[PDB]
Amino acid sequence: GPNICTTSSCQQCLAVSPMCAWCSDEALPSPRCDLKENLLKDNCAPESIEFPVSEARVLEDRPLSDKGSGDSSQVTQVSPQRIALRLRPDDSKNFSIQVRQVEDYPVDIYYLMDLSYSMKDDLWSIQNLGTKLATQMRKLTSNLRIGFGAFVDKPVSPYMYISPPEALENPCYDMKTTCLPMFGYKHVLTLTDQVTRFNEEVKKQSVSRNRDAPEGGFDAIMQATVCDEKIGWRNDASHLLVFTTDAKTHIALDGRLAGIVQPNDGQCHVGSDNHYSASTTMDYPSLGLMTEKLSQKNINLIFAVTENVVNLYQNYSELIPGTTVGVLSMDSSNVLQLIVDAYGKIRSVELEVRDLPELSLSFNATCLNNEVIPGLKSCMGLKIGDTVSFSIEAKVGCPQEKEKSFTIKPVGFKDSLIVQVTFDCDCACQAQAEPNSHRCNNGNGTFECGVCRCGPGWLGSQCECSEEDYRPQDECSPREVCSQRGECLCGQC
Amino acid sequence: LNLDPVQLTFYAGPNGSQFGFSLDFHKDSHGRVAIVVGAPRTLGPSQEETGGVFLCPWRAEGGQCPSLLFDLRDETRNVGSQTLQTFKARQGLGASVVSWSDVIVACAPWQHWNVLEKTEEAEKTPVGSCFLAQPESGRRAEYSPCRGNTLSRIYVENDFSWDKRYCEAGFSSVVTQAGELVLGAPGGYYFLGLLAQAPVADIFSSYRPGILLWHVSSQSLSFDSSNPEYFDGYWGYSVAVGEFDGDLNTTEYVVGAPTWSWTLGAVEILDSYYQRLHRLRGEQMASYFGHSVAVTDVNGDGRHDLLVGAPLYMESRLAEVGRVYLFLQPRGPHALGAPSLLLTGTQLYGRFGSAIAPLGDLDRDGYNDIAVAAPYGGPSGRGQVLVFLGQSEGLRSRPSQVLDSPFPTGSAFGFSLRGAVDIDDNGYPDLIVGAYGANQVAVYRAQPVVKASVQLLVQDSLNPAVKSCVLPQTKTPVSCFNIQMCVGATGHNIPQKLSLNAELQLDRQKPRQGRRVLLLGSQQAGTTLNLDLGGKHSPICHTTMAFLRDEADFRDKLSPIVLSLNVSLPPTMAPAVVLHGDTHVQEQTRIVLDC
Ligand SMILES: *[C@@H]1O[C@H](CO)[C@@H](O[C@@H]2O[C@H](CO)[C@@H](O[C@@H]3O[C@H](CO)[C@@H](O)[C@H](O)[C@@H]3O)[C@H](O)[C@H]2NC(C)=O)[C@H](O)[C@H]1NC(C)=O
Ligand SMILES: *[C@@H]1O[C@H](CO)[C@@H](O)[C@H](O)[C@H]1NC(C)=O
Ligand SMILES: [Ca+2]
Ligand SMILES: [Ca+2]
Ligand SMILES: [Ca+2]
Ligand SMILES: [Ca+2]
Ligand SMILES: [Ca+2]
Ligand SMILES: [Ca+2]
Ligand SMILES: [Mg+2]
Repeated sequence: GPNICTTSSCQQCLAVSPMCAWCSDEALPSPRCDLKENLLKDNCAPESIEFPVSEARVLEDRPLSDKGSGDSSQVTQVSPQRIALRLRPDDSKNFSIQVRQVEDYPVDIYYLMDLSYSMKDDLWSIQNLGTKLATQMRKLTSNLRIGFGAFVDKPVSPYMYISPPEALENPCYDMKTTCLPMFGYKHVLTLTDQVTRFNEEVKKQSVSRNRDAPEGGFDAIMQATVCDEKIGWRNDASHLLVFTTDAKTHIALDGRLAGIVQPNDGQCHVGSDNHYSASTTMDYPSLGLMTEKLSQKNINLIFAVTENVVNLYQNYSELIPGTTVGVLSMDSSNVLQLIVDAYGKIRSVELEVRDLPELSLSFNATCLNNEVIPGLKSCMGLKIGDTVSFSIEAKVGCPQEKEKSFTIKPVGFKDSLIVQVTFDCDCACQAQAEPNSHRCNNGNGTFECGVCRCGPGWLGSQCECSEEDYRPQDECSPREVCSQRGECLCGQC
Repeated sequence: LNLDPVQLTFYAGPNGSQFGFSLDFHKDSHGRVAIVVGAPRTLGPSQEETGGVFLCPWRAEGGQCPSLLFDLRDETRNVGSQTLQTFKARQGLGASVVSWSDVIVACAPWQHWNVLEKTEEAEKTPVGSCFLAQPESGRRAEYSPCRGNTLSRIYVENDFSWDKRYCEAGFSSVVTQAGELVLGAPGGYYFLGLLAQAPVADIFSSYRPGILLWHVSSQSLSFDSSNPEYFDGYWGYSVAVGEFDGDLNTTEYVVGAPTWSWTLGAVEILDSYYQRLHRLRGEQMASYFGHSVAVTDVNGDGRHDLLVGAPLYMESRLAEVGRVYLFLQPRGPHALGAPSLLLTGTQLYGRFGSAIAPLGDLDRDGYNDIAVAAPYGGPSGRGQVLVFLGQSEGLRSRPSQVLDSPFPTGSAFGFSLRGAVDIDDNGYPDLIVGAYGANQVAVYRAQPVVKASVQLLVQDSLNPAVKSCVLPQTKTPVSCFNIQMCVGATGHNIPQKLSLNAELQLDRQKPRQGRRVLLLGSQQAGTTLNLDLGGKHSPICHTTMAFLRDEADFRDKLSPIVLSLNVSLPPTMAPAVVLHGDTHVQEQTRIVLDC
């Protein structure tokens, strides 16, 4: 069997095929670069070749919690958490991970309300919500923080009524009513578990009115996500963000209508005034940036949009993984059940890859907890605290950056795994390489663990000849080792 | 393909930026061309939010361009009860610039306008405007269809219908061949979108200074629509002029609605009567299909072709990278609907398709060319222009050239791109890249293109033992063949300093010392010669002679001879030449004797 690996040095035999090895003996120059079992057959039993490790060794792992005591490390959901990988070039290794929903899990919830006139009445149904929300979420939490914030639209000329001057003070002057000066996004109440403070901070809200249907909700979502300290997201909590609105919303580059062109950056600008400081002087955020910042901070999002704009907003869920839509009632008295179902639907497992360096991975439909049922792939049915098995086949050549440790973190859960993947490509003898092998052409051959690697014309087993200089020296035969045409073909002599 | 990146024209603007939001080539009646750039956020009458337009003469070094004033003043006219007035606050003069026959049309889409009818008022709403001016003549004829006196109560009364308070006319300015000016108004009909058409001659005839109202003959405005899909359609976001119907002598307007049908997006072809002959929607929601629209016949068939930009496309890598949809003009009954080429960028958040500039025959290739821009593409999000040639049978799928932003991050290099105008008047159209908030405008000059037509003259086969040729020194009988090479330079404006270098390879597949044939003169299996074509049209054919050794000499006689001639530009500042066409001919010679 001539095989394929037989058909240059230590490195090449470690890269041509996953199975063939390079006998790294400097006492003996056979197939040489062939299968290791064949090398045993051709008497390479010591196997001086240092093969790549090509296996995963863990560095940090903890068992998955069931219900969650409350400590930072006692609510472990993902196992393993730190492994080391040393795959050979052009080699695929599949490794499995176990994830958990930890059942009981402290929750952060921020309620973003469209403070437009059209749902001012809805604000009233929100005045007494903290007690009901706490009652309906106590059964599924142990430390439930809530906060409140309002968005109307960008307070700029094409959207905000600018004359008469009383419209700036009272946008609803013409209907003989009093309202609040329009604002982009304001931080009303920080995250807390105090229902009394929540219902106290509500009832103090004065709605405003905007010229057009498309609201500025996405620009509020951006600042809610980025201002983690201001909103007060915990380092370890199930994050949510309920977002209630009735009409369309502006997207990126719409600000050209308002004349503002600077696209949404990735900074927090909600200052001490608890308002969107740079709402007017920035474009609306793109859907891609929204997905990026909703996945970087694990802040899941819930769409409580009226029946008018469900199709418009549910189609955003497709472009923003990790979000859900809900048919908010006209009176918006059903948002309690909306948040209940939001926590009961998206917290019931999403595996996503992050900061991947020449690599490729694929999960072979393992799921369940540790079993593998391809039939029950999208079966759902998970109540809470479900283990899930995910076996990803990392496929790789030899990356030049030897040191690498990439991170895998699921959607929402902060528990992440670090793979110090450091591909092994070279040989210890390759680091040695025997630059001055005495037997190789009078002590000048860089005998690379079996190959001389020298000479433009003298590049033989001892750097002495080549396929050239073929003609009818007496060694293998008095021709030109030494035979008919070029080095030596046995029998042809 | 031949756009010079190493040398660029840099034009400065105001420290308040916005210099490069929109720009165009002002074609002088005398034949000259100068670049007109709208800076829609320059200083106002008193440090106010306004616009402003600069006129840069075409140059190489660049500098601070002069400013062309159109109108910056809060007018106020008393028509009986109605004391109507204009407000320059954030008008945006320069957000849309288009030039034609000595006239420049520059728009301020967010200019405000309020009519005080005793106690009631029309509200300080952004009706927008677009000011026209002949800089040589000096005549200024400001055009603003959306300026009106209908008080807000009338709007509120029936259904808020036929509104133009916030139309923002001039969000995209174009002018037909005949001079008819076309303006977009995304906010027309209560933020729905309308269009304005009026002859620049008629605009100048009907304009009167001081008065703030007119009708200007039969100016053509778009039809108000009650269709739900058009709500917040943002029609007239981007406009262009081109011929698309079955009849000539008429100019069509292509308009883009990046938010049509709930942010889905659409593009429409209209005649002067606004009959909506064709409309093609987008494919991805919130992808902004129609942000920038271009018209040119890159296929070379004559009939104009459509390019639609969607900078907010989310590629299924769901990576937010823009995309340009291409539509060649077919000869079907209801054709043109299906896209042909879908160009997509690489850098994330690059916004590939914010500026599609027709270029015409950029490289005298016989077909028109385009330049797409991704304002935030590139290695580090600087922004990159991707030049795509005609190439016939469609468009060049790969970027024939990639122009990198020399500006820091966030400059959005490539927001406004214009071409299709030979600034060098050498059959080689140039490109201009302006960007909102860039504070600088870059200009790329095209360079002459040399196509090469290469042929070989080598004996098809021979007996290795012909033994007719004579070695000079050894005096040995050998077989030989005639080797000749002729390469000619085609194209327009080829420079006369051409120094093409031709390299020949005899038995290319065989390696060194594996070679069989061998030159008499140089004793080498391959050489380079200065087959320069500069200063003449006829090809140069200087032959060679390589001997073939006796049968007993070598053993590679079983291998057929490989004769590959490859011509490359000389390696020795700006090359100013682009080799194209055939540049490597590998005509083969086999060995035939008995078996
Ligand atoms: C949310 O996404 C869905 C899925 O794409 C949208 O529904 C689909 O919308 C497309 C338009 O992009 C419809 O295609 C068009 O249908 C009309 C007939 O109404 C036809 O004349 C056109 O040639 C084109 O084929 C498609 O039928 C429709 N399908 C379904 C099942 O709804 C939906 O509109 C999106 N919601 C929005 C935009 O608010
Ligand atoms: C355009 O060509 C001539 C010149 O204007 C004109 O007489 C003719 O009617 C036009 N052709 C059309 C409109 O098809
Ligand atoms: Ca409501
Ligand atoms: Ca609106
Ligand atoms: Ca026409
Ligand atoms: Ca065509
Ligand atoms: Ca061309
Ligand atoms: Ca030119
Ligand atoms: Mg509302």
